[PDB]
Amino acid sequence: HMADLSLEKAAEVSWEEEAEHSGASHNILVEVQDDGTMKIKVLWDTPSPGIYRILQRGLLGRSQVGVGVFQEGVFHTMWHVTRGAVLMYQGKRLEPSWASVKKDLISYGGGWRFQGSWNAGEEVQVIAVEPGKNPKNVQTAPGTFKTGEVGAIALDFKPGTSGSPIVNREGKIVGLYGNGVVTYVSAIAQAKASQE
Amino acid sequence: HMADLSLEKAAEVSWEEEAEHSGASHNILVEVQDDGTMKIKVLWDTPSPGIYRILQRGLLGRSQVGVGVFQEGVFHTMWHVTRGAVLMYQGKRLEPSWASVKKDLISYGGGWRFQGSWNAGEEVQVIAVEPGKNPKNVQTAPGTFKTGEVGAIALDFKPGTSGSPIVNREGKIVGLYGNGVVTYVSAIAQAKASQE
Ligand code: NI
Ligand code: NI
Ligand code: NI
Ligand code: NI
Ligand code: NI
Ligand code: NI
Repeated sequence: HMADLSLEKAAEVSWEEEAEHSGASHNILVEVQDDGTMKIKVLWDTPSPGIYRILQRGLLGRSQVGVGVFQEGVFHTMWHVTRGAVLMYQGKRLEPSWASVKKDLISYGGGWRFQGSWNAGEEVQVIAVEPGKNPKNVQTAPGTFKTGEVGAIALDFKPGTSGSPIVNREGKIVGLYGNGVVTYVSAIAQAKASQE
Repeated sequence: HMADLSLEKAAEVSWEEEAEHSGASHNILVEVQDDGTMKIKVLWDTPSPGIYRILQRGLLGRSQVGVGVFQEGVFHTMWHVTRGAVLMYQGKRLEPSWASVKKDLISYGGGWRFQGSWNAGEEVQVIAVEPGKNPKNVQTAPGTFKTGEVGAIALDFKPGTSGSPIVNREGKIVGLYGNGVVTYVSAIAQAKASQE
């Protein structure tokens, strides 16, 4: 006590063409033409951008309590994973900068950096970083639910995977794979990016 | 902010004879005899003892981030679930009293109350309280792992189930269903009970 959490890199962010699809249904955008054709449409001194495991030292070894993403020197994860705890990376203490309990989000080292917005009917990929597994891209079709109207995803991952990022076809992050309500769906948890 | 977590009762603690068994293997104690027979051997002003869901208010509704147990007026859960956050029960604020980051445990309202110790070769039941499911007793045979030598369990539950209690045949709690290392095993997370 304290400084019980530390980070370890696990992957880079990208959309994988030909990633595995999972889910009840697919959303497929079709282009129809009048001619009868139908078509299915320097080293920086900053933490290296990527996906990282958030790890807590336990009795059987370090267990993964969640995942997050460094982008532009800012670490983004879920509020329930750390609750504002300092994070150790390379001997350095990372202090929290911004949080939204309501969206279940938090950033360390600056304000929310993600710019992606998800659009109803598009499919996304979750870059699931499950405890003891290699990162895996899972293509899925979110539904929407009303309140902001929110994307929600019906996929089931191991405990500790929350904070894995959800990317669109451009490879931009549209949110983080959240905790769910239950018919287990997780919100696409996103905030607006920050400014001076 | 703050007081984002609240509790809701879900079950009582007991061993269920004839609960579902799950796991790779069974440990069965056999009694052999020389004669050729072989045998398979007032309302209190305190929170009501039981198993409770620990809930965080999100955008899709309240999500379950973990489970804990009131016993003798003390609430016991996992350190990673709350990290010492106040818990709301019936309008009242519950403040943390004791924690062990190393065992991943915390109690609110007093010191650790559980007296159960698990013994190599005995089977136990996890009273799994998964998000959106009814409590379920799961009988399983832990292995042991060395460091205290610790029971460890190979069962997979939904995110949010950690803190569910593990009971022996007498209905006493031998620990709480922990976070795992990964071959995903969770520690039987237990501490010695407390004194004046
Ligand atoms: Ni401290
Ligand atoms: Ni399919
Ligand atoms: Ni989680
Ligand atoms: Ni506050
Ligand atoms: Ni069996
Ligand atoms: Ni957990």
